Amino acid sequence: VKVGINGFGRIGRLVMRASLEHPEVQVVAVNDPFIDLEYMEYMFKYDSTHGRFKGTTEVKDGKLVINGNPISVYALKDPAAIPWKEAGADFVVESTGVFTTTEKASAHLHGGAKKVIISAPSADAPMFVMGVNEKTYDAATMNVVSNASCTTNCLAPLAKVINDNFGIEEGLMTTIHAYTATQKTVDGPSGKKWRDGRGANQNVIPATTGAAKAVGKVIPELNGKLTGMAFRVPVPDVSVVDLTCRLKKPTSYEEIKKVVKKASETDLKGFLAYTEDQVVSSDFISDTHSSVFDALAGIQLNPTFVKLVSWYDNEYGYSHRVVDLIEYMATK
Amino acid sequence: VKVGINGFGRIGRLVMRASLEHPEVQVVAVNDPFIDLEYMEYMFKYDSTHGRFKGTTEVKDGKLVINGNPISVYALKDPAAIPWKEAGADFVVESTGVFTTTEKASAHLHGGAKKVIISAPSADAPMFVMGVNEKTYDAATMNVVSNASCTTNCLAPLAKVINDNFGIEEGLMTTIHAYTATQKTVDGPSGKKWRDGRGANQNVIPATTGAAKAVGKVIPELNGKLTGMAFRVPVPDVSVVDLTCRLKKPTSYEEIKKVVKKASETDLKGFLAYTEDQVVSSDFISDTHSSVFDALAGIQLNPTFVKLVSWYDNEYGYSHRVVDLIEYMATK
Amino acid sequence: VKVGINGFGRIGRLVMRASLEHPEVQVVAVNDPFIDLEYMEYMFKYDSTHGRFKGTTEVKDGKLVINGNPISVYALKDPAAIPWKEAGADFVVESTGVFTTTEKASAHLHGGAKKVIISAPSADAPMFVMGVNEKTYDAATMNVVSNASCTTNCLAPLAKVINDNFGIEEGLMTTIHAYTATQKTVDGPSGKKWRDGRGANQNVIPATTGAAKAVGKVIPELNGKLTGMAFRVPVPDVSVVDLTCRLKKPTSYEEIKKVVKKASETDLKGFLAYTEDQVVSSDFISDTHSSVFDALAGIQLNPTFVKLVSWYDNEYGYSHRVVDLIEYMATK
Amino acid sequence: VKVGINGFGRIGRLVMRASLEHPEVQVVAVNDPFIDLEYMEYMFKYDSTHGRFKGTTEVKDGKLVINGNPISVYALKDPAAIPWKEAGADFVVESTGVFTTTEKASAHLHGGAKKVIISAPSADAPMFVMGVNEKTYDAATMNVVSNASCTTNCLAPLAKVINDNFGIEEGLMTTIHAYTATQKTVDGPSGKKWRDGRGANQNVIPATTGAAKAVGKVIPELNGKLTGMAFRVPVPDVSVVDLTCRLKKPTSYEEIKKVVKKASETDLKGFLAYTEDQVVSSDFISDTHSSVFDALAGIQLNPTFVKLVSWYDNEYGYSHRVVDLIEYMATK
Ligand SMILES: NC(=O)c1ccc[n+]([C@@H]2O[C@H](COP(=O)([O-])OP(=O)(O)OC[C@H]3O[C@@H](n4cnc5c(N)ncnc54)[C@H](O)[C@@H]3O)[C@@H](O)[C@H]2O)c1
Ligand SMILES: NC(=O)c1ccc[n+]([C@@H]2O[C@H](COP(=O)([O-])OP(=O)(O)OC[C@H]3O[C@@H](n4cnc5c(N)ncnc54)[C@H](O)[C@@H]3O)[C@@H](O)[C@H]2O)c1
Ligand SMILES: NC(=O)c1ccc[n+]([C@@H]2O[C@H](COP(=O)([O-])OP(=O)(O)OC[C@H]3O[C@@H](n4cnc5c(N)ncnc54)[C@H](O)[C@@H]3O)[C@@H](O)[C@H]2O)c1
Ligand SMILES: NC(=O)c1ccc[n+]([C@@H]2O[C@H](COP(=O)([O-])OP(=O)(O)OC[C@H]3O[C@@H](n4cnc5c(N)ncnc54)[C@H](O)[C@@H]3O)[C@@H](O)[C@H]2O)c1
Repeated sequence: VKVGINGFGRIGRLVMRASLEHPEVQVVAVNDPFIDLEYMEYMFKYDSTHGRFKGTTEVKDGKLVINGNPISVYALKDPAAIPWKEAGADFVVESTGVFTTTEKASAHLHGGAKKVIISAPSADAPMFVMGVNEKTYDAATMNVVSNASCTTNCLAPLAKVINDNFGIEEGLMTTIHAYTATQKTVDGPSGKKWRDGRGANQNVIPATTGAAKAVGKVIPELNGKLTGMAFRVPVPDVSVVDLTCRLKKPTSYEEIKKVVKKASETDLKGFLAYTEDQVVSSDFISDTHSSVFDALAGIQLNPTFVKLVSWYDNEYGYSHRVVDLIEYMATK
Repeated sequence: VKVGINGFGRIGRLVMRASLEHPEVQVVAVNDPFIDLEYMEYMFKYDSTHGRFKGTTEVKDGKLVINGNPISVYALKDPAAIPWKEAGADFVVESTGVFTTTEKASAHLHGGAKKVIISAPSADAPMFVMGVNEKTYDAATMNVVSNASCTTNCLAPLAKVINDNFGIEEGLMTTIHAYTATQKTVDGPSGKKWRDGRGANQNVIPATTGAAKAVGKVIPELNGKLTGMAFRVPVPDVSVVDLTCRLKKPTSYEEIKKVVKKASETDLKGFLAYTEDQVVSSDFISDTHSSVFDALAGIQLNPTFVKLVSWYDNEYGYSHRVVDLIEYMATK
Repeated sequence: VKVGINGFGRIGRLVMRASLEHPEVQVVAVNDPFIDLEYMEYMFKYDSTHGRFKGTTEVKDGKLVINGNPISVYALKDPAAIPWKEAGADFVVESTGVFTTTEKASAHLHGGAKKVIISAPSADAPMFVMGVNEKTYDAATMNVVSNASCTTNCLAPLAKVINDNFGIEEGLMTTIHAYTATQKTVDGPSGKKWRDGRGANQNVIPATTGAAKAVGKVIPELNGKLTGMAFRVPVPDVSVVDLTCRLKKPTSYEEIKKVVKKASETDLKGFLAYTEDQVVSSDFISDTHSSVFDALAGIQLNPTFVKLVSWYDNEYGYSHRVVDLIEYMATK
Repeated sequence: VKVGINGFGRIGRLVMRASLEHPEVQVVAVNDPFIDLEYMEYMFKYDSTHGRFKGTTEVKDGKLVINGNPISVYALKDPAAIPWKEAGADFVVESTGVFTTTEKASAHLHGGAKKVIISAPSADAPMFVMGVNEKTYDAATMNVVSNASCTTNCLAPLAKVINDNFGIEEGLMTTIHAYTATQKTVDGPSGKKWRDGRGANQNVIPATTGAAKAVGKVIPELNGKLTGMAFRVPVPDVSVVDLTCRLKKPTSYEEIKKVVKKASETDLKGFLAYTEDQVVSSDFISDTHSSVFDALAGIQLNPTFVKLVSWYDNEYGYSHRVVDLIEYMATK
């Protein structure tokens, strides 16, 4: 299963890192017109958040060699011009942030990609969250898909379990969210979203979250019943969901823990984790899960009204999910 | 007004700063055995968060002189030993953190203080939120009172306006909270609350909030119906309350804004503010309000289930309320 | 004295703010094609580092009105097309960062600007530091000038005084420098300067400084005798120079203090300041000086070998110098 | 070689971590009266800077079990009372910060420790830097020794090499230094050093460095010829030395690189490293070296005047050096 990456950014590079833990999946090609070959090596090798790459790297014969595997590197702006088929790239991760519609992402099909995975929500491409709705993937009616957002991959598995066991009548969520590449170091222009221009390191910044719309798609039963927002805050990675909902079936906090824990050991294993330790955000740097339920941080007001808390490494967990989605799609 | 301050910490220094903008009140004495006179002047003239003092400062003949007013300074460990009476301190602000029950706070009365205001919640002393339960002050029964906490002073005025009009059935809140002096620069010991020992600048840290208990005392109609939690995040000041409640009477967000905006203009003026701009947390550094409702940031899921957002300068807003309370306590 | 601003960025906006403390200077026009009129008001009104604007602002009849003064606003990309003469703009501050050569900056002369000030070093335009070489400004031969860089405006006045009184045989400097708009929030592409792409908030980052080349231009006698570098560190503003030099004339630290202090009270007044207080970087947020000598932080190894320390608000001090340079140029 | 640790702080815990990579050394006992047994496990297991511990941990029968090795845990305030001999602890790392003199540290000898290593400079105990002066350790008349400071372990090996090959006539250094446990989250009291009280995350803070005095002890030939200072800046770990010196023997930058590189591969291997990559501070999180020379960051003004740059993980490198010093002392 041969993979191409468009945009060698935070997500692109960490998809690359994650792919090395999946023996079936092999990245064969990467495209980024703002990062030439030798610079790709540097950016892959040193990471401020996740530390130095532990394997080997080399630039050789115009190719990026990672753990002995040669990777083709391109510097093209128009994704329709990337020669994926020539490089062997069946599946393409679209992770630039700027080709999120089906029309735009479909450009990778012109270069001979079979399937495109948009590493972000889409206005029209079908969205998926591993552990929640991947069964609805139709191989041969869908070609361009989305892996939703990081917040959607945290919220959806938790929401599924709470809804399946107890029924969410209504709910609202907040993510306390790490700053990202779209934000600014000091107050600068962000013409569409004014607050997102304000210095990331100085500010708690209210913002939209992709999970607000996406959660209703990935779990149809919850559309109109569950939405939310984000505050961008000054940590470079790791985020946390704060889900407040009224329940249909009255319950206790102990039973909530029991079902979530059991899901973490069985059907959602690898996606949903469970902890009872006294954790903070830096404890999830380079965690591979989509959602880590924090038992101690939750609050139960009464039998039908609760606040649940779940951590996610917004970079690393999501990147591992992109790879799981590829492997799941390839087994058809 | 005449006021004495015990403890020249964050709240003590900024109550002193706020007192100079209130012409009713004048601080005449300060006690702290861990800050000598020249160091008190330094600590008062320079502030990393609120900037340099804009008046004049001087040390002269053993007094600290701020805009020409001499202030006597003591270095006493036992509050019973502070001679408030021999400097004319009618109202004493207890802002050390270690004299929070009425028995210990009462020690200032034994040194000629007539009324004592604890700048923190108390287990037994009556708590007050300006603009919520301030008239429940009884100038015949209560010689030591508490001004609750910053987060309480932000949540209580927003809760009152929403409850009085739309009756809050159930509600849960989060405050995204600036780190404080009780936190650590790097991972260090915090034997009672493990999460609070972890590096403040590196971490989003779940924690308890003083408003969880206090809000039920300052608004008894809301006791068993409203609680919440905090997340400590890496900003040095300014916090934001995230309140999600189900309502009794259905409404629209534009009607939510209507009642908040004109409660802002009438009975809660100076305490609850209202804005429609695209603000971020540093826009409230040195703001004087208890609670600034963020119109654009709120979310309405359905006519009876809503998420409200309100900012507060946890240092400066609370300090102006301590002084506003001294005036309200006086004046009878 | 009527001023136009090209690029409403950190420096452009703070030049605007600073101009309001100079009653002779009036900004009549601003050009930025990435910030429309209503957004200009927002970005001017709120500042994460320098706090809210204290005067009045309004958008009216397609103009930005600041303290009652209407300002014409343009959204043109090619500076040759900005109609400065129509707006009354005699002097134009070129503060976009992309028109730093004489040829490019000269475009504002079409559009009938009389003089252009490049808010950054130039490869060929003559550079100036107020208090150091402004006498060399020839108003009949130089229509495009540069105000050097922030670090050059800190280092040059100090260096002048030390060189004039003691002789710098050789010297090297470091600036511990706030991060700027050119840096990234998380590790991203910075193709020419790889270290500058690494997350600004996580990293101490070695970098070039404009003072390395510029100081030899503004003080010819020191060319080849004085250079240096920078470390970008995680504060949003305020920087500090660490100047290490061997001296020709042997001296003592007390005499160094005396000459610097005297210069701060006389010939370099307003540009070079002198303090003996126990200051830190946040104490200079919104300071107007080019260079604040820190007496206590210095070290004298022996009579001819010293380390001097000088603070600067890299945003605000430099912005005030741009305005002083305009006023100085206008008085011809 | 059996080791006891007094004070389970940053250095104590990371000495513990480092000891696990040294097969000869086994920590058998730990004392800290402010961190009980179960809390020790928590604090060891999660670390905001260095990530989760990768081995196993357990509390059993009143002992801390790390990778199957049981560790005796004590909660005693007076080091004279710790029964090291009972636990088998030959060598004791004194890492509390408060028993740094020979008289005080000698208290561990009463409990049956053979040797004490003070994890900090001492006014009178002999100081050592591995790779520089460990030959001067006399296992005949030296039971209490010091491993100097982190900055001294960075500076001394570099200085040795430059002095040995070229001669340092005179020099001054700066360390741009991570904030530490002694600093404050927000502006608080620090009565002896007023700047160290100012909020660590908001400020670049001038400070003293232990290397200023210590370097003259560990390299007698350089006493009076080399001193310096620090700026504390907002990163949680990793620091960097900026060494400016005049040389006796004229040289070129290429030859400086060649000697440092050669030293890094031979006599100073493991202590002094050499890189030519475009590194930043986060690239050295959990690096084990005392000093990593940054070839690209250096500047040569002229053949006898240079600025050299060397990184160090102030926590982890120093901790590994404490263990190397133990193993070196145990051989004898
Ligand atoms: N990092 C997160 O927290 C996170 C989590 C979930 C989803 N996402 C989503 O993943 C996507 C990538 O985000 P990121 O954080 O990696 O941003 P990033 O800035 O790190 O990566 C974007 C990369 O794409 C490249 N690029 C831009 N335009 C291009 C073009 N036309 N052709 C080829 N390459 C191009 C850039 O050089 C850059 O390297 C975004 O849509 C984002 O919303 C991010
Ligand atoms: N800081 C906030 O954001 C905030 C908000 C609301 C309420 N409060 C409450 O206000 C109180 C003070 O908080 P702060 O932030 O000013 O803390 P702080 O630690 O900055 O101030 C405490 C001061 O008290 C002094 N002190 C300690 N023991 C003393 C004693 N025995 N006698 C006299 N002085 C003594 C200390 O030296 C220090 O200067 C706490 O109870 C806190 O919970 C704080
Ligand atoms: N901020 C500092 O610390 C500092 C100090 C000294 C010098 N400078 C210099 O001042 C200049 C501006 O720096 P800044 O910090 O304000 O950066 P910035 O990114 O905040 O400002 C640049 C502004 O110019 C605008 N712009 C870009 N291209 C344009 C064009 N063709 N026409 C009109 N506007 C355009 C952008 O929209 C932006 O608002 C730079 O050259 C910088 O080197 C900055
Ligand atoms: N972190 C660094 O950058 C660094 C580098 C080199 C050296 N050091 C030095 O190492 C020493 C320890 O530093 P740290 O970073 O571990 O500080 P820390 O504050 O993290 O740890 C100190 C520990 O000692 C304990 N302690 C206090 N009093 C005690 C007593 N009477 N008995 C037993 N234990 C007691 C504390 O509870 C704490 O756990 C300091 O002297 C410091 O100067 C630190």
